[PDB]
Amino acid sequence: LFTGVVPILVELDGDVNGHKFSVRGEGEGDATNGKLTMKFICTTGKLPVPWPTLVTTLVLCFARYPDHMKQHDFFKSAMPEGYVQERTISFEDDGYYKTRAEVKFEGDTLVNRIELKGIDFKEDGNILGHKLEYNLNSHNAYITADKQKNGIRSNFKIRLNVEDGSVQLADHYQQNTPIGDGPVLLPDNHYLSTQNALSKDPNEKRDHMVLLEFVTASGIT
Repeated sequence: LFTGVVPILVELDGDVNGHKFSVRGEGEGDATNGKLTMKFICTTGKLPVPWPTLVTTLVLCFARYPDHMKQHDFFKSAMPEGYVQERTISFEDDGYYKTRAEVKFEGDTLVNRIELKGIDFKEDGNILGHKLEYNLNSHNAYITADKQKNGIRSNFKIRLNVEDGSVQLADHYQQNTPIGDGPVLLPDNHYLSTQNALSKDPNEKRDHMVLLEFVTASGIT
């Protein structure tokens, strides 16, 4: 199921300050190397928010988990029925992102269907005003188990590059719960390291983003 290359489909429907938009992405994932190759397309015209603010929202089941940490891989253990990924993202001196996604297998394709909602964003801010650089700094995240909520939690921050040279933080509050509320693997505390590369397709005329992502788990010998 995750031994070789798995095709990926991402569907995002959301709106920020009432500005509706949709994003569709296609690609493939390689969990053996924690590698992800995707191409996202804004199917409603121009994206009202910068692409770097949607990378974390747009599939941790493809993260590289070494053998000694296979007993702590919640994302793969919930497959193929899948899990739910809820997030509350708070942007520094700006609005909030509220997302809910379902990551499961629909046939031979790993599907991530998301619903986003941004509340009370400044129309002249860095988000709605498109003042961020086309980059995403590397970051780590602490993963902990939630025996009471029958899932896992994760709180981490992202450093976004502003075009004026400054740095804007985005506090992420993540919660994952298996689809169906069935028996869940409770992992020990560990870390997830991410590396992202954002580029453009020289033949694509629509608003899009090409992404090369590398996710690796660590913290348990």
